Amino acid sequence: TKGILGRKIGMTQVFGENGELIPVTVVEAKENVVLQKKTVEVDGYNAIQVGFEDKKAYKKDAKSNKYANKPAEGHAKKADAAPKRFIREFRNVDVDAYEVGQEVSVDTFVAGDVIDVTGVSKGKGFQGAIKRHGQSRGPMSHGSHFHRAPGSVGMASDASRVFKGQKMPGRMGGNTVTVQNLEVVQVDTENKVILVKGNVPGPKKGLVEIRTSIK
Amino acid sequence: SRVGKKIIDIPSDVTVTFDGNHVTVKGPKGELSRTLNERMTFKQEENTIEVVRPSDSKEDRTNHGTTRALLNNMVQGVSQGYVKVLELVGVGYRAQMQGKDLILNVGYSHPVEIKAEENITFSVEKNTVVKVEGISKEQVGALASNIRSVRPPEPYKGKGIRYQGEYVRRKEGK
Amino acid sequence: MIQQETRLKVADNSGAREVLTIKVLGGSGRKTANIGDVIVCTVKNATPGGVVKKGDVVKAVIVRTKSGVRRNDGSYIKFDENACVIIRDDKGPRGTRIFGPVARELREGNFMKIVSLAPEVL
Amino acid sequence: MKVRPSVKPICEKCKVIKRKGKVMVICENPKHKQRQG
RNA sequence: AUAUGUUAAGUGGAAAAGGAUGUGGCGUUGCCCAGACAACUAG
RNA sequence: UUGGCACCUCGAUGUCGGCUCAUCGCAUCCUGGGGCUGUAGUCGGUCCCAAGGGUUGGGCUGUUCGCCCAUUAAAGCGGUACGCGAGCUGGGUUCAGAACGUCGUGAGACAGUUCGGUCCCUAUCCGUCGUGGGCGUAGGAAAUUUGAGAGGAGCUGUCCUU
RNA sequence: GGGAUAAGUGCUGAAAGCAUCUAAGCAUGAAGCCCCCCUCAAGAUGAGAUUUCCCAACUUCGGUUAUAAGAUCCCUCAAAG
Ligand SMILES: [Mg+2]
Ligand SMILES: [Mg+2]
Ligand SMILES: [Mg+2]
Ligand SMILES: [Mg+2]
Ligand SMILES: [Mg+2]
Ligand SMILES: [Mg+2]
Ligand SMILES: [Mg+2]
Ligand SMILES: [Mg+2]
Ligand SMILES: [Mg+2]
Repeated sequence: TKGILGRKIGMTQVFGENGELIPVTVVEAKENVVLQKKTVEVDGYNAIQVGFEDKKAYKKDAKSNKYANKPAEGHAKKADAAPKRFIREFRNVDVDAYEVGQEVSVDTFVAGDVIDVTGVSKGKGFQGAIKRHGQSRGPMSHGSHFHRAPGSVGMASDASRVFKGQKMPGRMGGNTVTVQNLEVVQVDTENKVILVKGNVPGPKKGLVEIRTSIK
Repeated sequence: SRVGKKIIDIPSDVTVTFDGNHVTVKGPKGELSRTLNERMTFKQEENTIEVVRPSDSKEDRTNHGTTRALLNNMVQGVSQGYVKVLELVGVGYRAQMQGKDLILNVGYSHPVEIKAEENITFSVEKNTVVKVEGISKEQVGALASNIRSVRPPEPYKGKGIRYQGEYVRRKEGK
Repeated sequence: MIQQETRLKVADNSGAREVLTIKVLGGSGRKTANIGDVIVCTVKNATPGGVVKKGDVVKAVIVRTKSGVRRNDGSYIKFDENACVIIRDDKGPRGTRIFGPVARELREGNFMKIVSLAPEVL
Repeated sequence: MKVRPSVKPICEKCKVIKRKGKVMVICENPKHKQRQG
């Protein structure tokens, strides 16, 4: 419900009530003007897609991607707002309301509405065995030349294969992950940020979509 | 079948209007129970609706009594109306009512509950003894089993919900 | 933390002076400990006299481990000595005169005969 | 319920019937319940 | 394909001692409209 | 498991335990559901259906096995070349040294002990874990996506109220 | 939180006038199976879906071309590696 699309900037602590300290991730949630929505009448899933931070004008000589293009020009002219950089589905909520071309708000929530968080990982390059998966290393002394490699992979020749799904050294990777049931300690309106509880994925100046919980 | 040439009756002001393969006994105590019983031929002329098919099949000689006995289960209850009782035993029980939803207090942490159905007149006419009422004998034998399944009879003292008259066993203890 | 085979200058007036922990009893595969748990432990040193004697497996509560404890406001209590109190298996000590200032956290776990029998409690 | 590879009437009040799977015997005392399982 | 039957388990399309109102064509015999074997009321 | 047979391997198919990493049966150890008890309750015996997940730290010996200490909801039984040395140690077993008991007149012997004893290799192809170029998808491109399918997760204690 | 079940418990019911959970129907019933939770996934060649942008001369379409939309080569780095 009301999937805002903020980005992080860091993490600090905020003293709650009587003595309680709770660590807080501060999520900068800039402008979010709703682009076209799609329903069951058109082709079959009721959803609201949302934009995020804008960029400059269109079609001069696009060296970068902070300039738009004739695809995203007419796709964003339809709602008569500036062209965008991050467009995300929300098939969670509310096919009825949310008129097209509406800024959403920042205060859809209250200080106590539980949320979820979807964001990409850090990604730590190509890393090996006992750092990626929870495997334990070998003995570092008494003569053993088996310090840190993964062990055996399969049996002898009554299974002449190695079974796929084997947890071998590959890339650590940034793939998506969703924590569940975080809460909001405080909402700001004027500086246009919110806060959450604990810590969410996705390193600084990243991207994170948040939405209501499913408890 | 030994209930083969043993047609039950058609004694009622009700009318067994056959159509397709079923009937609909539109009667005094209830309105038009209906079920397509089987694929067997029958007669319904004036006083005793009977049934017979081309005999000598041990899959159809047994299939007789599944058709005659159903047309005796239907017309008898819609004439009269019949269901059994449940006399709660021991102490602690106080089976009150909340309309069609009767609750029980058989010593648990919380009261049990139930949602009765149409054509089944739920009745509790005692301080702590209940008695169902309805039209369809198969349909009312369910709920009288479904309230036995709350606290079945504990075989030392005898506490627990029982039917009206039946020999529940008793084992002595210490 | 205090784990499998630590050695603890016990604080009671009941004859033991140093004990060592066999197991940190709790859940299955329990490894670590901190203030308020209960460990089973066998004495090594023994004061002449006292109550208990050397080589007697006794159960004993943990008090004031070396690493801190995070109470829920943001504070920390770091002591400077691992210590212990031998319990009677009714959550009360053996002797009377336990030394060595005690953390407040062992109160929800109904150890309150130790706290009233103690010096300065934080 | 007593699983056993042989069913016989343990006393002469115990009837011998057939059911959904097997050759259950049913009696009036709750120590005689067998099946050919 | 034709004609007679059989099985209702995937038996066919991998096991015996034993257990059993499964189901067919087969034979013998004792109970019988004077009326049993189902069920009611007498001690 | 202990064997029986000698069918493949002597132009070498590396052999016991342990660490690393698993994967599969159910004749089930805990947890879930019932019948039956010579089941007052709490506990307990015995049997049926059930593999989804769990299955501990130390002393002793090379150990397997085993006994013993303290716990835990439980410390299951097995297959996978008695799983796994082109992934690892080498403690024993099966190398030359030496000694003890003993048998042999002798050289020497022993499923009897006892101390010391070199563990080789840079990955072609399948199989894996990641990760890119070409082409297809009846015009070219960008953005957002539905989800046939496939993976992941599934465990429990103690206290208090009734 | 749902749907069908295994063990088991049931209601109605002849075969076999009584009983009888079953033969035809109707229940209920588990950390188990599927949908639900998260992750990947149209190379799913059965190649899906919505919105938005671009449309010409040689010339027997031999398309000769030479461009748009949109990319890229090449550079300064990094939230990536
Ligand atoms: Mg063999
Ligand atoms: Mg030969
Ligand atoms: Mg040769
Ligand atoms: Mg060779
Ligand atoms: Mg070799
Ligand atoms: Mg089993
Ligand atoms: Mg398992
Ligand atoms: Mg030692
Ligand atoms: Mg000699």
